[PDB]
Amino acid sequence: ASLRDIKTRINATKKTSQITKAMEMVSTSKLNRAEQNAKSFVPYMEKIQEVVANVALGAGGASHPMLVSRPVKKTGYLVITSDRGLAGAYNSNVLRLVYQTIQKRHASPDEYAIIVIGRVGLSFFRKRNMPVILDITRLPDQPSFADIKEIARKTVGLFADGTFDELYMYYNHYVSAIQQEVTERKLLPLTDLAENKQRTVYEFEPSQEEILDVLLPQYAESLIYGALLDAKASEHAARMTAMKNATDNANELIRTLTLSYNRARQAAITQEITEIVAGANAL
Amino acid sequence: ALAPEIVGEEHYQVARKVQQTLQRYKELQDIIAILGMDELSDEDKLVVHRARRIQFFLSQNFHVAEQFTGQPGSYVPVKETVRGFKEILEGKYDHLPEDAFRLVGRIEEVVEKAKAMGV
Amino acid sequence: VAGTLRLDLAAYRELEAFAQFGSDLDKATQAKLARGARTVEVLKQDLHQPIPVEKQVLIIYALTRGFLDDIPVEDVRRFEKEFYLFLDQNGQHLLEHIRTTKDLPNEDDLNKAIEAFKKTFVVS
Amino acid sequence: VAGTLRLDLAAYRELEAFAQFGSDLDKATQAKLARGARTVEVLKQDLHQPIPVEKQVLIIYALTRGFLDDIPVEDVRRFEKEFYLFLDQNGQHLLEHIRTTKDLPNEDDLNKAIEAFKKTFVVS
Repeated sequence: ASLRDIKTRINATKKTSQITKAMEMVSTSKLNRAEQNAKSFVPYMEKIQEVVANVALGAGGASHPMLVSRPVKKTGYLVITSDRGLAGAYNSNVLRLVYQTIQKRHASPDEYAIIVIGRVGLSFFRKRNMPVILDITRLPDQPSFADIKEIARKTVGLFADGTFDELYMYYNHYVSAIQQEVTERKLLPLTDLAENKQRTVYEFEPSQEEILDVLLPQYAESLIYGALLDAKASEHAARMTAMKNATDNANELIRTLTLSYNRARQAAITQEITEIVAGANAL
Repeated sequence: ALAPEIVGEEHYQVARKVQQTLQRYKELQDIIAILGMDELSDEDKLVVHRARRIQFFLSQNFHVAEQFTGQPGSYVPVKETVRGFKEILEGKYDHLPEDAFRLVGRIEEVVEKAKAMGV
Repeated sequence: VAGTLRLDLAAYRELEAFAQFGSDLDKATQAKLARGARTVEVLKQDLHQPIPVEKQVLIIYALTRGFLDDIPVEDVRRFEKEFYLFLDQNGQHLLEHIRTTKDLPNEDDLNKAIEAFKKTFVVS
Repeated sequence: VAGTLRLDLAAYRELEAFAQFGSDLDKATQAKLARGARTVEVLKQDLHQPIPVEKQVLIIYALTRGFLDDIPVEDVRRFEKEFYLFLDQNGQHLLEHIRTTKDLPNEDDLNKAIEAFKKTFVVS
């Protein structure tokens, strides 16, 4: 019967709406913790940025290869994507921009490499047969530094060993609950470095060569960690927005179905009463 | 009359493929309405992309409708129809906007309309 | 006492479908779920065993004033049973006051009685 | 041979009801989805094209035993047609045994005949 079919559709849509509302609330709860992590990470990054700004320029010349460009033979690309989908365009924008840039500026068969963070990115680059060197998945909803320290160290070592001469990273930047832009950063080698107004000089022990050789990998790892935190926050915000939109659509579908349910109910009552009266009159 | 031994093997295959892709597009409608295009798999995006163009190309301008719109109308042979739908199914015209397929007729009119629009 | 119980039950019925998520807002949703579970446990009753109105008032007051927030949800029923026993043993003044005035007794006396019972209550 | 086909189709439908967006991608779920898709492709038929019960027994045997698990879905139907043609020439004694005793032949001989046909089959 049409009445029972409409009732079943309404029940299914209500269940979907409830599930989406639960997902939205969970996403907001996780976004709070992501923002807390982003707030917590600030002082270490600020201190290391001040130290590197003081030491790398003004205190001496380019004593390390990571401070000076070299002729390009290979490029490293680091992409951060969510392990689970169900977020609006969050992974799609990053993957599309990365693929477009690769095809339109690069992509000789052996001219690049990909570092993938996320099952979505893994599946994308495996399906499109894009070569991948390093891999990491199943990261926690609030990743810690020890989780990605190994992969960041491996990336830094691969760059330092001359496997590729420049490294780029792509991720979603968090602005508000609505805006998540895709940002591109030339991570290596340290082409741009801001000036620090303190201008403090320490007595280097030993000379600045080892100081820089120890400091630079930590700076790169900190930058990677900050990008990862921003990407996690953007993912949570995008999931929240998508779930809210899904709930609104479900509610609209529910009311449009209730109208038809009322119409079918009236039709059924009319038909039943007409049949009963006709049967009575037949006698 | 829609049988392989009557209309031809190519005609039958093209019709069956068109019906299959239209059925898949119809099935995806509830998910499209609830979540949107973002949650479809990679091949479902292609299915929707082809199905919308096929549905629009199924339309036609009529000779009797000229007095109400000014469009002269068209008479499309079955061979031309089959060739155009096969070309659409093969992905030859995936770049053209879907509005170019609206009320043209032959497959070349789609290209002419898109070029006039500025593609 | 009925109004706060109604509000708590309404909130728990609103948020009941999402109880299996311990990752929700640690302040609002968790507290509402914890209160609602105990409210549902309190509202349960045994067959053919009606409860006097004064004891109902006292137990609902204890539930709605937060005195049950630390008692386990599985031990809420036992808490109620031994609370009734403790009442009929040594809260006769409160019971008589409620019966003869249709109004709540002194808040401090009621709170002291509830705390005294909680001191001797044992949790599994 | 066909005792487990109902379970196979039930699992395939249950998983496919949401697998196009769930992204669960568990290994068992993927294997079940592939097996169900291959079975659904096998079950198709053309109008006015009856086939003998012995050949049906053999083809569902090959499907259920997993011998065609590596064959592409689009190639499954051509695989079935080529298998019928191959059985029309070799392995005819298996068909005679099935049609005379209403029971499966020796499993090893059937398996080796299937492997021989699979080797002589051209995968596209």
